[PDB]
Amino acid sequence: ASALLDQALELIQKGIHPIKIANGFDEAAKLAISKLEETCDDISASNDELFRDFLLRAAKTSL
Amino acid sequence: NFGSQTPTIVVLKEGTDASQGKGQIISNINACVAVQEALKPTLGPLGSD
Repeated sequence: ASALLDQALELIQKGIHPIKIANGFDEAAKLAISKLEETCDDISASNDELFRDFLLRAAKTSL
Repeated sequence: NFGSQTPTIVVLKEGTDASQGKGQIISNINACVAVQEALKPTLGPLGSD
């Protein structure tokens, strides 16, 4: 959120209205979510033995 | 007669605001224009908060 705010400081200096700034991130955020939803793969096809390993992948990431 | 001072009787209480002149109703308009200035840029979709 600070990164969006820091980059917005330079655009306020150029004289862009804040609503056009806010609408730009809203269209960009949904566009990025729409792309990342396509590229990620599903893990439900694997059995329970490999599904336990995916939790170990995320468990070691969070700890 | 009961006192050497003889205080002059004020009509209203002490601390009451001023009265008729030039600029009484204009101050009320300027007071409304002051509050109106705060709500001025909040109009329309391209406004502010």
